[PDB]
Amino acid sequence: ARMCGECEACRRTEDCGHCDFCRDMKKFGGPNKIRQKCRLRQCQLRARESYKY
DNA sequence: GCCATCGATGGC
DNA sequence: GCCATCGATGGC
Ligand SMILES: [Zn+2]
Ligand SMILES: [Zn+2]
Repeated sequence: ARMCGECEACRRTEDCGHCDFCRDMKKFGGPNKIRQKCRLRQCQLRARESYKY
């Protein structure tokens, strides 16, 4: 739905740990208030423009 | 029950 | 219409 399953972003399995969305994750100490995927993982086709890197 | 991440929403 | 959230839910 928000994933083509085919782009670089979709195939990627590892969070960058450095974008705002990563910083937000509990995985990375963040408060978990934004709740979105790594920016490098936002599908290049289907994502909200303003989620992309 | 938790996690990953989506759609929704209120403020701007 | 957009952002910064926040409620919701599929998949585990
Ligand atoms: Zn990231
Ligand atoms: Zn994709």
